[PDB]
Amino acid sequence: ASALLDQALELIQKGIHPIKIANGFDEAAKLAISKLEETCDDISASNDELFRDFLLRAAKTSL
Amino acid sequence: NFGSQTPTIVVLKEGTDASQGKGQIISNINACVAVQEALKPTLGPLGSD
Repeated sequence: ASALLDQALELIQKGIHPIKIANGFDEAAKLAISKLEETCDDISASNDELFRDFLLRAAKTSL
Repeated sequence: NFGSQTPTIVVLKEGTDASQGKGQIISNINACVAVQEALKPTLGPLGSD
């Protein structure tokens, strides 16, 4: 959120209205979510033995 | 007669605001224009908060 705010400081200096700034991130955020939803793969096809390993992948990431 | 001072009787209480002149109703308009200035840029979709 600070990164969006820091980059917005330079655009306020150029004289862009804040609503056009806010609408730009809203269209960009949904566009990025729409792309990342396509590229990620599903893990439900694997059995329970490999599904336990995916939790170990995320468990070691969070700890 | 009961006192050497003889205080002059004020009509209203002490601390009451001023009265008729030039600029009484204009101050009320300027007071409304002051509050109106705060709500001025909040109009329309391209406004502010």
